[PDB]
Amino acid sequence: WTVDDIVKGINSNNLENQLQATQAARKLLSREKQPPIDHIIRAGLIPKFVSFLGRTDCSPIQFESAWALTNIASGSSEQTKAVVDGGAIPALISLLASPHAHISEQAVWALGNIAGDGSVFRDLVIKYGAIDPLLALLAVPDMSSLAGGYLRNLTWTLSNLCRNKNPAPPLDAVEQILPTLVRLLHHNDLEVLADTCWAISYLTDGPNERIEMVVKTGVVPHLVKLLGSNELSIMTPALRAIGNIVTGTDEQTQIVIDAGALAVFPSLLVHPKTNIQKEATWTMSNITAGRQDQIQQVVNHGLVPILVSVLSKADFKTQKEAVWAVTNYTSGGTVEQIVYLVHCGIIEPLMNLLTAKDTKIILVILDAISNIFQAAEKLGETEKLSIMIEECGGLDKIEALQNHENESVYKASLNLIEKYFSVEEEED
Amino acid sequence: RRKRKREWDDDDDPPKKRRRLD
Repeated sequence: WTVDDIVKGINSNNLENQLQATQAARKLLSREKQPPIDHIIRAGLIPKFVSFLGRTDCSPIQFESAWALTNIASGSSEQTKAVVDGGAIPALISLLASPHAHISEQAVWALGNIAGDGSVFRDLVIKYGAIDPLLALLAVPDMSSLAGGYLRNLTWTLSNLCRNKNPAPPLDAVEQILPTLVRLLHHNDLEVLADTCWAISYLTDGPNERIEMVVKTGVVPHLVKLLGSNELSIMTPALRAIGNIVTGTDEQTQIVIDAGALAVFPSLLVHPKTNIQKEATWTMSNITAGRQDQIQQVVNHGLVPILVSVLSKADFKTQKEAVWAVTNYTSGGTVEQIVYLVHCGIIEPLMNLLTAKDTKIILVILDAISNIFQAAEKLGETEKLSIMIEECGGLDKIEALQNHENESVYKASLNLIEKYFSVEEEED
Repeated sequence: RRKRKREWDDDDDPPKKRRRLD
């Protein structure tokens, strides 16, 4: 069939011809790689599919139209917008209540695509009342394999309803959705768990108010349990959610720590996947930016030597996150905690990173060195620390920084050199 | 010092749209 034949059949008074034409259009959209989406939109068929969605007298044409609209809305933002401007959203929301499960689930998938296009269409799908019918579909006892696949479809759509920012999802909708996400987190299906963790991670990515919404439900312990998963598809979103949560207040970070997340981070800080490593090191840096009891928990879990290893031998992005972890540690830590950090061998890797080309990183490293020196002063071992820094080659790097183009670097390194490395002894 | 919020990226952020094929 051609688009011309489809157009001729769809404007026919015979329902069977309309159905065959809709089947041909759906087959173009579902079976052809690089489908003719733009030609189909230019043919003006979107209003026709939206109209067929309401033909309860013929469920097949409903199914075919919902499928065609799904594949149209699965492309660019303008194609999804063509779907939205044709009036597809309310028709699909109403089709959610179709007695035939496959039709309702095709409507779920279509709405998921539309909402995944962006925050505007997401808020539109929410505004036309999709959440209640979707949750009604998600309250049914799913005990079959077909029910499992439909649950995957529904969870994916829900996660797209939790996604994107500027604006963030309306708070009323997020609170309407959260209980279902908490329930879904207790399923055994890996895809359902992954999609649910992704929804959680979306909801936690923002100001501390959204983190508080997620945390009050009580999911953090189960999020940590999933963080300990051997499935990367489940661990990755769970780690993103935990990381977002520890960017918040001290009490939210403490919720995460009491859930036992740190006990998983050894494995995460040496993970083969460099993205997982960088994410875990960033999370650790936000944890070491916390209270002294939280730094003490980082110490109790034996994570400091691991962080030294990462700072020493990891890729530069993970080394940058490790630099932030170290500087936050030495900014908020006790003298004993900073001494412990020194005994684990932080000086040489931290200092070797002063050859990096990132000026901000160099300033952060110099700030960490100053914190370490101030702890030493409190102990009266500033001289021993000076000798340590000199013997690992650190004095060379600080002196070289006194010739840096950036004046902040120059002033910082000069301050350190004038304060601890410009000593004069006149002994009798 | 400071908590550092997440920076915009898509390391493995899920797919936004899916096409149904047969």
